[PDB]
Amino acid sequence: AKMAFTLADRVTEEMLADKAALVVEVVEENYHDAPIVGIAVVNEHGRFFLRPETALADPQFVAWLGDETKKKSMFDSKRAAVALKWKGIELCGVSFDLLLAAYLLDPAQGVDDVAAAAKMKQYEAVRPDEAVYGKGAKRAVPDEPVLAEHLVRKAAAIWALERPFLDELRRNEQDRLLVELEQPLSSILAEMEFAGVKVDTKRLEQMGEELAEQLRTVEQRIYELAGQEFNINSPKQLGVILFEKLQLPVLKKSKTGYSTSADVLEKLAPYHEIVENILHYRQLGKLQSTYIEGLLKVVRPDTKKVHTIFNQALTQTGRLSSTEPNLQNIPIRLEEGRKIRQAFVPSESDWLIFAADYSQIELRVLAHIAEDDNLMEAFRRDLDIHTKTAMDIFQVSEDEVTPNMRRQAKAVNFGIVYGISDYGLAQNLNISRKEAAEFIERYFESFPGVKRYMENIVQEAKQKGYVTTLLHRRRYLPDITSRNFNVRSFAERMAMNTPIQGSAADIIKKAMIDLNARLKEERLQARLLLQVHDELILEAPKEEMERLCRLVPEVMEQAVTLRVPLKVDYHYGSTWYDAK
DNA sequence: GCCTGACTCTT
DNA sequence: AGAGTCAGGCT
Ligand SMILES: [Mg+2]
Repeated sequence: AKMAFTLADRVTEEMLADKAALVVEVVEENYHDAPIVGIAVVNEHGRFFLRPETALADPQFVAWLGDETKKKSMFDSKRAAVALKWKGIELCGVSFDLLLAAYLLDPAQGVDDVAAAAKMKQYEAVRPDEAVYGKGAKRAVPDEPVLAEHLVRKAAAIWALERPFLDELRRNEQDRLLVELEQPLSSILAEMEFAGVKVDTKRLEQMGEELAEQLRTVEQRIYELAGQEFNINSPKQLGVILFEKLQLPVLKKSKTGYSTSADVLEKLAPYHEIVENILHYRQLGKLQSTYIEGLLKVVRPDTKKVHTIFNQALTQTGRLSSTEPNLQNIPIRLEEGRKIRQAFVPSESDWLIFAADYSQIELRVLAHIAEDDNLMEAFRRDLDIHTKTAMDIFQVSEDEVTPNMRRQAKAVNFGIVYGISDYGLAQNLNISRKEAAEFIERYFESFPGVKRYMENIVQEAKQKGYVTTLLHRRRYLPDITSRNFNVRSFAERMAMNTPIQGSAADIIKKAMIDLNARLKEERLQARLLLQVHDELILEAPKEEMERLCRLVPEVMEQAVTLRVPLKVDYHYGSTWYDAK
């Protein structure tokens, strides 16, 4: 049952064909500066396993890796590329990435190893990585014969599966999406991760000192007001103090017991002085543990940088996610929190952070796809979209829009951009399900084109089995036909939301590719550091700011041509915080 | 150790 | 929705 291969102790020319499946195995979850445990090559001449100390010290092998005209098929090529970048080796000529191919074919499969991709085409001659490496504490690299066979089987699966994946992509009109968008983006992301983002650890540490002291003050005040010490961070213990000792009313239960969420506690504040102090404690503790301690833990002491990993094959919308650290949820809303962004600084002296963000990209996409005359007109006039929505829903003039009217309109706009239920909108606005339904109804009378689009997109999802984005990304929605109402409704909302959010993701990904090309053409030293859904963050010499002010917004604005303009705001400063 | 549930940040 | 932290109950 053992697949034939050559366990090479030296590199030979027949290993360096100009078309090959390549496995460069990094087993550590976080691949930054991580070991490469083994290498496998499959090509028309046979199957080969190479030890990394052998292969990666071979000038011919390394040149082969770096020759763009020697084509390679891989799985998760960014992992390999980055691990190699840390060893000073460049990987080029990756013409097919099976991870990204499987992701585009069906993002809900959750394909995370070669075995899971292979299964989609009834190929099972490869083991899941979890079966070979083990799980958790038991995770280990096996002995060489077991390792070697695994890597060769992965490589053989890649070799076999390229053709059928490419054929289905083509049938779906997704072949360009793979080859011209996701794969090129993967190289750009690899560069971004490798560059990293410099952190002023001293400033974070001082902030942590300050928080630590404010926490101790509040924590003591909590115990005074409770008349005893307890674990504030245990919703169980807190529940007993609040709802039993202090007899506060129970406005919401959870599966386990009593809810202690911020929104419940906010309704309880008038009853007892402990509640505000709990909320304050939760806010500070969140900052301290998730953003000060959580960032400090993942700063590389060697670089003084954080090197995130972007997961390009996770979301069902096509958005990127970010880990270790997650840089897509750094506080912005509250000033105390926002100050965390002061710790993200340029990696060189006399460089600055430059940030550019799309203004209402999701609603502008909606205008374009729905062709709603009112929404299209609003963006053609570059109106404040929330004020304009308030004017229409409440049928008032601009100077009759009150702050609460605007807040409520904005909540409706948010519910559209994120596909939330009427229940969700109700929770968000602290109103009844019924009143939420009336708001939504008023919206559709002002934007009948959006209503029509919603109805049409759901019918299309029902007919075809899936919805698509501008750039041909697909999401299958088998629950759209369910008889469970909550199940069906969620799927209908995903039918509505996905073309919106997915198309925005498509646009920014194209912008990133276009921007990388232009930065090179223009000979700038500016580099992309991060993407945060609708914004791009770069660092550059201070001497490049004026050029980037013109360059970056134009590249982002012209990424696609919609029925409405795209608009990009930008800022720069000495820290990410100041780039506001 | 491993797993789940509660909670919270941004988008 | 996605990532992360903490507790608490599992083995
Ligand atoms: Mg924005």
